[PDB]
Parts: sequence; C-alpha cells; structure tokens
Amino acid sequence: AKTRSSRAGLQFPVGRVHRLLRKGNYSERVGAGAPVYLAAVLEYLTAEILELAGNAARDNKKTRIIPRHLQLAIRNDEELNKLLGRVTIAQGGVLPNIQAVLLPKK
Amino acid sequence: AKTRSSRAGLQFPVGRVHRLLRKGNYSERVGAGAPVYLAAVLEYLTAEILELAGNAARDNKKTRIIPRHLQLAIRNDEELNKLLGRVTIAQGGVLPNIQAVLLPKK
Amino acid sequence: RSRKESYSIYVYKVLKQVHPDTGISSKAMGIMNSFVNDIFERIAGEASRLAHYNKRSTITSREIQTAVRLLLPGELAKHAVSEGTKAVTKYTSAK
Amino acid sequence: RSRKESYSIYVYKVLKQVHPDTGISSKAMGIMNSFVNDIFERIAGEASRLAHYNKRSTITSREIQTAVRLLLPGELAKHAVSEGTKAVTKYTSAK
Amino acid sequence: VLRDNIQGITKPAIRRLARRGGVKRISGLIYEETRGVLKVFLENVIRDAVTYTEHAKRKTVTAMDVVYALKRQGRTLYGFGG
Amino acid sequence: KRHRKVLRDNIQGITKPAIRRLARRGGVKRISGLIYEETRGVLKVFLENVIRDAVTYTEHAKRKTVTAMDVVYALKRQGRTLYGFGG
Amino acid sequence: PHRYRPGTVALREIRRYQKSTELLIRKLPFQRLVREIAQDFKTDLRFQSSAVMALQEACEAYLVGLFEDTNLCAIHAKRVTIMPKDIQLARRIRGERA
Amino acid sequence: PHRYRPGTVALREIRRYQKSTELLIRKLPFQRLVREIAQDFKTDLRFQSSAVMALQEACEAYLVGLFEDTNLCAIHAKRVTIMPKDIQLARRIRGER
DNA sequence: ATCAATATCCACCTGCAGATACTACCAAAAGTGTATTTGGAAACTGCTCCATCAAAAGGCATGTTCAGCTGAATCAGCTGAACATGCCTTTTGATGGAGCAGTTTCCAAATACACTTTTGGTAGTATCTGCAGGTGGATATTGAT
DNA sequence: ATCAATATCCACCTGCAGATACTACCAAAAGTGTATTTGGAAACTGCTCCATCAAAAGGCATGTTCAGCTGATTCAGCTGAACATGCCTTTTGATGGAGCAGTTTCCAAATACACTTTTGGTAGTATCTGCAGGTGGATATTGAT
Ligand SMILES: [Mg+2]
Repeated sequence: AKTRSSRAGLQFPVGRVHRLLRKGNYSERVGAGAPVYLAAVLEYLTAEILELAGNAARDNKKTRIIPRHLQLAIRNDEELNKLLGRVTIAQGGVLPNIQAVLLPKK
Repeated sequence: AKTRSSRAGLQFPVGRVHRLLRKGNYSERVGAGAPVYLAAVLEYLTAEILELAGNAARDNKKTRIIPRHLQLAIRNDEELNKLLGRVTIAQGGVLPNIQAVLLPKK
Repeated sequence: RSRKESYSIYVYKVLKQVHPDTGISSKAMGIMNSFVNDIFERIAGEASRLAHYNKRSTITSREIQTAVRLLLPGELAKHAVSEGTKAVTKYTSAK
Repeated sequence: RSRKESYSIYVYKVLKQVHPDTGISSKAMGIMNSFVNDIFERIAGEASRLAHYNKRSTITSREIQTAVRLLLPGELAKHAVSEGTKAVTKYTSAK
Repeated sequence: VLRDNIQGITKPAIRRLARRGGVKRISGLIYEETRGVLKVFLENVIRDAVTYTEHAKRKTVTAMDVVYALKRQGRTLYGFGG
Repeated sequence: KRHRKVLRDNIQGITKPAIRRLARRGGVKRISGLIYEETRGVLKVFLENVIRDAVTYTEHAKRKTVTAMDVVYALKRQGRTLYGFGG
Repeated sequence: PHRYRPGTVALREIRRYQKSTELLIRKLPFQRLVREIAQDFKTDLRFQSSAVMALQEACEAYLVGLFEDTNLCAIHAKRVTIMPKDIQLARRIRGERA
Repeated sequence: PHRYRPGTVALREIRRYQKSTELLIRKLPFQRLVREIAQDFKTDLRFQSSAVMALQEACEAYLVGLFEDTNLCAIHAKRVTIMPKDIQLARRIRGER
C-alpha cells in the first residue's frame, strides 16, 4: 500500500484533505485529483512561509521560529502580505516603521 | 394540496426556499421550519424596503419605484444602510450632501 | 427557452400588500432580486457555519434565527426574528 | 482526550526540508495551523461557489485550480498552480 | 489624431464624478491620478471576470462573470443578476 | 451561590500609560490629551461587537462558557481573523 | 459681459449631479478601455452589453465614493481643493494600498 | 540635572515597542472589562482563559493599527500630534462610522 | 568641537520551560477491492445577441483672464513630554470545589428517498399607461454698481 | 441698497418605451408510503474555570517645569474656475454571423459498501537544549556648554 501523498510526491496528507473536502459540504462530489492539487497548493504556501520565516529567525540570531518571525516574513513579502492582509498573527507585533517627519532636525 | 407558503401566511415561496437550501450545499439535512423562517425573514425585509422605497417615490411625485428610490430609501435608513453598507445599488446615485465648509460665505 | 426563476413576483405581491397603488420598474425589480438572493446567501452561509461549528448536520430554524441575529442590525434583527418565529408557529398550527 | 488533529507533522516535515537546522515554537506552529486551515477554507469555498455557478455537482482539480487563480496573488498563484498540476500529473501516472 | 484609450476618460467626465462626490475644487494632477486608480480597479475586476469566463469555457464575458468578480472584490453590485 | 462583586467602570483600567504604549507601537510620537477618552470609547465599541457575536455562538451551542473558538469565529465574521487560538 | 465667481458653477454642478443618476463617463471610450484591459488577460473576447454596463456602474460608483473620502481628506488638511495626496491617503486607509 | 528634549523619549519608546510583541494593556484590568461587557449581554458566563487572551490579542492589534491610520491623518494635516478628529477620520474612511 | 550623563549594545553564563525523544496502545482513518451509478464532456446546431459600421448627434478641446486658494513665514500662548516621587494594584503561584463541557447508550421523532399527482411560475404574447422630455412664464439667485 | 443677467421652479402636454395583463403549458412543488438518521434525555466523569489568600514589583498616579508645537495672523504668487463653439468623437440604429445555449448521448469516473491495514494522536516518562533574564563592561547617543 502506497499513500496517495507518496503517489503524488507530497508531504501534506492527501487523504485527510479529501475527507475534509467531503465533510465540509462544499459540493456533492469530489474528483479524485482535487485533494491532490489542494494539498499541493497548501504544502507549497507553507514552504514559502517557512522559508522566509526561517530566514527571519536566522537574522535575529535564533534557531527556533516564533510568531514574530512569521509576522516579519509575511509583512515584508508583498504577496504574502496581501494574501494575509486581513489576518492577525497573535504575538507578532508590527514592522519597525517611523514616519520620516517625526525624526529630529531637518 | 395546500402550498406551505399559504399555510405559513407568506407571499414568499417556502418550497423554492427549501429547495435552494437543499441544493446550495449548506448542510446534509434541512429542518422543516428552517425554510418557513427564512422565507418569512426575506419577505419581511422586502416589505420594509418597498415600504420606504414607496414613500420616496410618493415624495418625488411618482407611482413607479425606480432604483433611485431604493437608494434614497436605503441610505436614509440607519439600519438598512448598515445591512447594505458594502453593496452598490445600480443607477442609484448618491444622497444630496455638501460639506458645510464648501458652502459660500457671502 | 429554458426557465429563469426569480423572486420578481413574490416581491410584487409584497409591494401590493404594502403600497397597493404603487408599481415598480424593471431595474428596480432587478435590485430587489439581487437583494433577496444576497440576504439569502448571507443567512444560509452563516447558518451553514453554525451547524458545522456544532458538528450538527441539520440547518434548523434555530440556526436560521442565530444567523439572523448575527447578520442584522438591532431593530431589523428583532422584528425579523418575530416574523420568522411567527411564521413557523402558524405553519405548525395548521392541520 | 478525543483525537484533535492538526497539520503539525506536515508543517514540520516541510520545515526540515527548507531549513533543516531550524525549529518551531508551539505558538508558531499554532499560527501555521491556522494559516493552513484558513487557506483550505478560502480555496474550498471559492471552488464550491465556482462549481455552483456552473451547475456542477463535482469539485475537480480543475475547480481547485481556478480557485487558486482567483484567491492567490500573481507569482504565488503561478507557482502554486505548477506544484498542483505537477502533483496531479504525477499522481494520475502512479497507479 | 491618435490617442491613449485611458485618455478617453476625459477631464470633463472625471470632474463630473468628482462633483457627484461633492468636490468643489480640483487640482490638475487629479486627472492623471484618477485615471491610474480607475485602471487598477478595472484590471482587478476584469481579471477575475475573465477568470470566470475561461473556467466556463466561454469566449464571452457575461454580466454574471462581472457580478461574481465584483462580489468577491467586495464591490457587490445589485441589478445585473445573481 | 453567595455574592460576586459588582463590576463597574472597568474601562478605566485601560489607563493612559497603556494607551500611550499602544500608540507608540502604532508609530505615534505626540498625543493630544483627549485621545485617551476617545480611544476608550472606540475600544469599548470594538469589544462589545466582538463579544456580542461571540456570546451569540456560546448561547447557540447551549454553553455557559465562552470559548476561544467562539471568539475566533466572531473575529472572522467581523473581518478581523486571528491566527493562533485554534480554528 | 456676465461672469459667475470661481466656485459658483462648481457648487451648482454638485447640486445637479448629486440629484441625478445617469452615468457620467461616455460609453464608447469606457467600452474601449474595458477591451484593451481585457485583451491583456485573454485575446479575442466578446462582452455582453450588460457585462460592460455592470462594470461602468461599478467603476462610477467606486470613484464617486473615493472622491467623498478624498474630499474629506482635503478638508482635514484645511484645504478645499482635492490633490492626489488626498486620494492616496484615502486609498491607504481603506486598505487598497500601502 | 539631566533632561531629554520633548520627543526624544517618544521616539525611544516607538523603537522599543515596535521591536517587541508583548501585550501592552495589563491582563487583569482587561479581563474585568471583558467580563463587565459580557455580563451586560448575558449573566452567569464563564470564560476559557484563552478566549480572554484572544480578545486582548485582537483588541490590541486593532488599536495599534487604528493608531497607524490615525497618525497618517495627523501628518496629512501637517501636525505630529494625533487628535480625536484624526481617529474620527481614519474610522470614517475605514467604514467603521 | 569637547565633555559628561545615560541609554544602548553584545557577548558570555546558569536555571529551566518548553521542546524534542521515545514507547507503546489503538481507534480511527485511510487504503484496497468489487459492485453500482451517473455527471458532464463531446458533438451537433438553433437563434440570441454581439461586433461592425453608416449617418445622425452634441460634448469637449482650446487659450485667456484674474479670483481666491494655497503654502510660506512669523509668533504668542499653552499643551503635552519628561521626570521625580509616593505607593496601590497587578502579577505570580499556590489550593479547593464545582459547575459544566464532553461522552456513551438507547429510541421516538424527524428528515431523506422513490414514486405519482397536481399546480404555481415562467416564457411568449397581448394590451395598457406613467412619465421623460418638451414649452411658457413666473420666480429665485447671483453679481455688478 | 436697484437692477440686470441668468438659472431654477412649476404648471401643463403627450408619444411611446416600458409597464402590466393574459394564456397556456409543464417543471417542480406537494402528497403518499416506506427507509434511514439524528439529536437529544438521562447519567456520569474529569476537567478547566472561579474564587481567594499572600507576597512582591513593577507600573501607575500625581505635580512641576518649560520646550516646542499648534493655530492665529498676514500675505503674495500661482493655479485652477469660468468662459464661448465647431471640430470631432460619441451616439444611435440597422445587419450579418459568432458562439451561447439547447439537447442528446455514453463511459470514464464517481459513490457505495465491506473488508484490511496503517498512521497520526496522546499519554506516560525521559531527556535536552534554546534562550529568557541576569551580569558587567566596552561602545554610542544626546544635550549642555
Ligand atoms: Mg454591568
């Protein structure tokens, strides 16, 4: 027996995605390739987030990713920022940003 | 044979609404009161709007309701304006409103 | 050829109950259709979520009711829960 | 005690693949878990709405794909679509 | 005499929109800026409308394609179906 | 049961220093003194709205406990989706 | 030779256009713009009449709204003249940008 | 004796609190507030402590963002001091009011 | 510039919570393998309704003139930042009790399903009229003097 | 102030673009009779959640001082509003045919159902390690001079 994930060369669980597509009342029927695609798409986006988050961990001289690194990653990336424009990352804080007119002198 | 709508005291179609709930993937199963309730609520809201719309057409010396009347009726009502605050009513225009600071001094 | 179902009719009945001497344009009636479908989806989708959040498999009038309370403003929500509660009663109280 | 499932494992595999020396806090893992479930719903919802607009009882990988195109931004979509099409093609040619 | 399609959205027209919007006085840079904003709006809506089209295997953009695009861009429009 | 102290005027536990801190995370360098009461009013409305909805979920579930999911679902309705508490 | 003072016609136009509901962009140029824009996503496309009218109703509605906010932004800055900076603030705050 | 000039600690604080992520309102008072308000909606309610934290994570993020928009409104009117009218405009343009 | 006050920086260092590590049980998935059902792609094509274009229509490009708005400069007043000082309240971490979320086991009640009547609701067609424009003359508003 | 220029309002008229009305099928509601499914009603757990007590710090409230920001004032210059019209782009309305939509067909793909096998979750114990929070102490930053 091969999992459908391995069949598809995915880390993310294709079967579980299938079930959830069923139990979620999204449509009568579910084509056999939808969960496969979907689980692929989710796996891709979570690889994308982890990549940039890891980088932000390494920049702050850290080995373990915390929410602040996810927040830095998402908010410095144009597209993730948009995909997550109306989402709040608990314990993430904000990007350092001070409006220029507020800085001293001229 | 008696229409569930007439039983329920409603102009709005209880059957159709039961069907629409069945075929929109909202849930596996639908209770019997659910479409009565919903139909009643839809009719209600329709009434309240038509009522105010009517008045606005009456107020502008007219017997036929047009989109404009619906726009005046909705945006001058605090709660309908809220319920429909992210909706464009085609051919509605906007309420007469001029900021005071733009009005001529003398 | 094939049938295009609308509410454009129940609306007209309601218009007549409310303003018997008043009539309505094509476009106006189009808006009223959009409205009815919009609100239908809003209430249905919210009810659908409630039922799923509680692992229930049935959209009963209680979900409808809660959804109405979540979607509608104060008085609007309240006159509506009455009307809907009333309708279920009358339908039930009917041999 | 009931089995509460999550994507923690899939997330941790992928984390090792891209940063093999890097760990994740349980709070951050919670965030990731929210993120996946959120996007799941978003895609599955757009797909549901899509099939329904086109009177199909079936959500195929084609609907997933369009949904992705609707939901995600430019470059992310392009790449997600490739990874998807790739996983399907490979899966289909693996029984 | 050739011209850019976008410049088809004329200063008079723009000024009219502004007036419906209750604006009394308008800087001259507004017109170009307004054209850019309008362009980004249409790009966004049409991209999604056309996506709905292609999914349907159609060669025509239907007013539902548009209504559905508007909906999901949170610009819901009443009076064109749906 | 036996007693349970009356809650009143607890909006005033959103103190001026706390409000000042939130504004600094928000980038604000100088703060008019009427901001503190204005902020408190804006916050009270935000909280009532979220809680009203969250409790509506609690009530519908026939519970007497407001869960993090009740809150998480309320926030989503209200277009303030929150990651990090389930869902 | 009679002459209205600067602002008197403008106010007048507001009062007029707030009263009416006609579209204010000429149809053909709007329609050509739709098709230019659409060509970039897919070639050789046709548009239902109404599908182009829905867009025009949508844009016009959108833009008239943005001008309300834009105007409020000018008035905040103690002006009465709307500049692009006002449009940018409004869009920023609405969350369309930045 | 020593004195930092007006603004200088202000900018210090901004850097400090934009670098960190801890909740800025005290926990206990926030909790009371939550309980008061809920109590006015329904009596005899209990709260998962995480529900209260979700609320506080959410409120604080909401306001920090309101203060960003509020600030841009001040700077748009060539001030550096945020005022109630700034909050009011930001909220209007967001569609809150 | 030069000098002193203090905030900032960073790097090493121990206690420890929170992370990772097994181990093992197993219950709930997920998979595998027939038997069964059908959704929708595929092909054919009828007929809306969309692109194209000719003549009719009326909105807009233009350049000049100066009203009044914007933005710069100055400045007096007073508001809000900084900070020192006094101590109240939140934080932290116990401990008990119970109010209540969370399950499981049995049915009566409710809702789905396959099959047949019986309309209510739609498309296609047939009358019917509200009001969009037109004109005429009184009346109001604006701006010059 | 009065007086002219011109915009606005109001009363009345009338053809026809667009309502409302009528008819006649028929898809899909309703009625009927079994075939599942479900949401509790009771009846128990182990939790989390509430309450409360005591110690302690860590932040809050307050009053004083005055730096510098806001808003008032004044003003010159620049920049957008108002202006008349024929050139030209848009509007209107008539006409082939592109393709949307109607229909029918059938099999590759879906559900369904009963097995068989595996994995992901948790819970019991065990180990570990990243880094939070404390420590000087060497390197800025700021503001008085
Ligand atoms: Mg109270």
